[PDB]
Amino acid sequence: VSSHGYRRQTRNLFSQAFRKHGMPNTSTYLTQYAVGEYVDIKVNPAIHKGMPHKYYHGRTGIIKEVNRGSVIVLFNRILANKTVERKVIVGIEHIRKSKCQDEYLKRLEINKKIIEEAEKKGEVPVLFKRQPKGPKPAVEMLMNNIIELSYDKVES
Amino acid sequence: VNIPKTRRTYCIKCAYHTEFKVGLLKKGKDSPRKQGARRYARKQRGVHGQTKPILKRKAKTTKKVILKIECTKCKSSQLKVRGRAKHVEFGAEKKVKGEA
RNA sequence: GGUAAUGCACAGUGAAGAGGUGGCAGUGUGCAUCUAAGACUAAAUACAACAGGAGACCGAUAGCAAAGAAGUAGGUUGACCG
RNA sequence: GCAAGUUGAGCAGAGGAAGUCUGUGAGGCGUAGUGAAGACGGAAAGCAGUGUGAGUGCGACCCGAUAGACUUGUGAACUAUA
RNA sequence: UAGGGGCGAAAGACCAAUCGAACAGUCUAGUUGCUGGUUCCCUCCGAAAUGUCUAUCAGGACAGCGCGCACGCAGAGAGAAGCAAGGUAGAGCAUGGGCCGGUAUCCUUAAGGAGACGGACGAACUGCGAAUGUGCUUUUCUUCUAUGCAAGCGUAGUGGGCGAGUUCUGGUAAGCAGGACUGGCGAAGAGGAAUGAACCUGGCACUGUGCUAAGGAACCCAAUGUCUGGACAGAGACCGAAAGA
RNA sequence: GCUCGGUCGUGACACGGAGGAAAUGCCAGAAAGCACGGGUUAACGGCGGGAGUAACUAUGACUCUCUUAAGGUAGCCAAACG
RNA sequence: AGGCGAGCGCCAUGAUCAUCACGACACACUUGUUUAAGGACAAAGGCCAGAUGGGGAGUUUGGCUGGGGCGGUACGACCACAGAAUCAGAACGUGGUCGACCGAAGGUACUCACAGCGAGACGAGAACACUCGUGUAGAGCAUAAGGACUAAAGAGUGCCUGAGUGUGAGCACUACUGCUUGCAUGAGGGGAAACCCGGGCCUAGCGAUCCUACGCAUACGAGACACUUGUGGCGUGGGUGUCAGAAAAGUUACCACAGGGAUAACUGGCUUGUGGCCGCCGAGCGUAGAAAGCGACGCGGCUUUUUGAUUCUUCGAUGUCGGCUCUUCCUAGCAUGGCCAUGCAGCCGUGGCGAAGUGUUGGAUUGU
RNA sequence: AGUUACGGCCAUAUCUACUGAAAAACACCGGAUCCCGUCCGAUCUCCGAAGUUAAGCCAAUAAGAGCCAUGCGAGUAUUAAGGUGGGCGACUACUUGAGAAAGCGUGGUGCUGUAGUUU
Ligand SMILES: [Zn+2]
Repeated sequence: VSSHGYRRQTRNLFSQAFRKHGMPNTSTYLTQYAVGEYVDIKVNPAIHKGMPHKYYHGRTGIIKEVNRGSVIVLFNRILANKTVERKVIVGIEHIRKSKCQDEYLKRLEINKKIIEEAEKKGEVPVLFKRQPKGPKPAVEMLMNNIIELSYDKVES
Repeated sequence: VNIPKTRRTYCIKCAYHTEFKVGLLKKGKDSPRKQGARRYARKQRGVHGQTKPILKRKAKTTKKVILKIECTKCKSSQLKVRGRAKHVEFGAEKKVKGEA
């Protein structure tokens, strides 16, 4: 039978990668955080204070409050077939800034131009949506340089 | 476990750090005049047998170390709790490193 | 219910003429309220047998066990049973 | 139904009457909360009925133990021993 | 001589067809987490055999899944597009464990040992690493959507499950014991596998005309024939191994 | 287990003592029992292991060693007891 | 009121109240010695208190479990493995550990490594102390297992008792418990300072209501007022290992009751380890010679006639071992009939093939 | 254009042999009186310039070891969905999709930020 301590089953998780042992780099400590940013959790096994519980490893959430050397992040979780919000305390050594909003922020920068012109000249924005890839395109071909294919390889 | 007989620490009444005297807490004698003692005496009185349960299936070996510390200036007291230990000594000789 | 004794008893002990009480043990002191250890008392309250009047009750496998010579015919060694 | 209020408490007055009508008049819950308490104070329509679903206590949807106790109730016509 | 009492040449024998504690009557309609039963029609919706705690394991309670009444309302058991985490299958044998053999060379012996290397390996070896599955953001992202979702309040049943396909652990195995994932029977009829809870087709108000599925087409039994190769064994259509002429 | 003898200690309530305004506590005191010393199996019952050693081989009268409250005598047996 | 030893305790005897034996009388009490004998003792009653007490009375004698019992603990905690690469995830599945220990093995600041291997240095050897060069951890880190750590978290050296005090918010399926983190304060610590510290490098070493002991200030107190006792509030200790927490020994072959095929003792079904029977290969043996007859070391099957393994059907009942009697079936063929091989001269045999028509007995010991 | 002080990403920067280097630096170097610390001015701390490019730091070289990239291995190994496909099993063919690793070949061998100094 299995046990139920705070760091159960973390032999693979919570171990350093090959040729990457030691303390964190300066960039870790010089990064500034703000309320409302999206942030991503990855535990550093060498630091023993401010570690989250291993369920949260590799998950992304939103910063709710900022303190001297730690952050409070909001998560959601299913328990007993219902949704529950959870507020997780994490030290700054175990977090990295998330990339999940990157494309959306670029798209907002384009929208922000159009939405002004749409008051002056038009009435409503064109709004620049994405579209999924359509059907295969048409082609005009010169028809020299033909290559033949054959079952010449007998494959003993 | 070895404990020194003196400890400089914060005194709540004096509101600054002071010298304290350190010793093991002592369990005092039960009083017949309290409400629980009075109730039990009356209930036991007749031909009623044993009227309250007594524990028999006991299981623990140690009990928790508890220190009483007294402020030398104002005689106020604080209670400090230290966990379970089979044996305790006050003011013995230091555990000097690098013995023969 | 009466909680460091609410009431009642038994054995030891046992008052004062002045005493008893004021929902928590003790000692003192004012204050308030009563008078135990002798007796009597109506009305307003409770409920069988027996009599009278009523009912959104039961209608002969129901309603009392029993709408006729029913605690009967009949039964237990007996108490009792039907 | 009435509404910052609400109510068939008991009981009295009238009446050819176990119905109905009218008084007098408590109490309870509500009109704002916090603490063991001393103490303090600053949001949120309720009361009484007629019924339905559902919890708890009483035989408790219907039938069913082996047992326990109590009587100033009965038995040695069978069988044991003097 | 009488019931927690009698009487016994002792068997727990006998005390009115009753005795390892009599009979009568009452308390009493004693108690029951256990067995049996529980009385009219149609319409609409529709489960669970799991988790935590229990002198708990044939029982409870709390939560999860039904139904009724519903204030209200931009959502979704599906994809894309950016982004994270993972150490299984495969592949390998660089730290650790560990099998067999080595040329030149080296060390001694005149034996053996070491060896520039090759072959064989681990659920508790890893230097590399999938597919499938999981989460985050965006409707400023395709596609659907009101005969739809639904906070809140009140209250039921359930808490012995079993089986198929894909996989796993214990065991010589088992119509054996125990988990995980996606649909079933339970609570599911109809047509087909001759027959069969779960397999194939495919989800049921009540009628009438046409068409197809799965499976069939000498006869039983509604619909059958054609072409080309094999095969001679009371064989096959239903059916067992290593080894063989 | 039963029985006999003494206290050296413990061991109740009462009866005393000290103190305090008083209650509650504290101290002393303390029979029989218990503890301690003897008796008792036609009382309940109980009654051992290991090594060497004799002019063929075997066996061990003999020796050594561990152990106790005492280490199964006289008899009897694959017996209704192997 | 006397006496002793440098007014003290100790030794003399004289007044004041109980009081334990012993005598001698008769009045309570006792006895048919009754015109009598005993006698304040006995015997008989009463109220409290100790001792003894299966003679009796009430009651109890946990759970899980390939049926129960005996055994283990899968009953409260911790690490690793597996459970088809998030998390979760069963079995009396696998390898183990816990109920503690430590004034430093706690807090801080600085210095420097280690295990080994190759050269050296008298006694001095395999193994003594000191040096030089290499050295990614091959060492250590009190105590399981995993993770972590290198001008350190390891080894030394200095100083300190933060193993402070009030009061909030959260994470692990979250009550208890453990940990993370906010603000305010200390005539707080260490460090030049930035920084760090409210126990142990991280994941384990632990426990409610009521009662009781101690610490802390603020409350209550009955018609009034003072004090000795008492009652409230917050926080810690004393403990429930069956660990979300009753106060608890056996036996029934004399036995009762409610139920159970949720579960054993027959048969049947599935399986075939064990039991029995058959094949394949050819090392050796047979007077020569693999194979007349044998056939090691290995490998593949069939049977249900042995015994296991499992619990699907039956507990408001399917009569349980052996013998007697009587019938039918199977073949893996003991005799009887036809054949083939031979290490078949003949006689007697041995190995094989088609074949189940007819036969296969009488007794002694024993329930068999 | 190098160097030097303080850095960023942490081997294209490591490890082993050899060789070069104008200027200004960077060093080795000369002492211990004091402050400070050692069994020991070796290290650490202080006060100095008589020497020297020998060393370090910087740069080049090597069919170098190791690291980084890319091609091939290879549509190979494994795998999602499907059928009254096959096989006594052990396992495996086909249809619509996703898709490796080791080895071995070829090329590389630090790049940059702020300030100071030197033709
Ligand atoms: Zn003080």
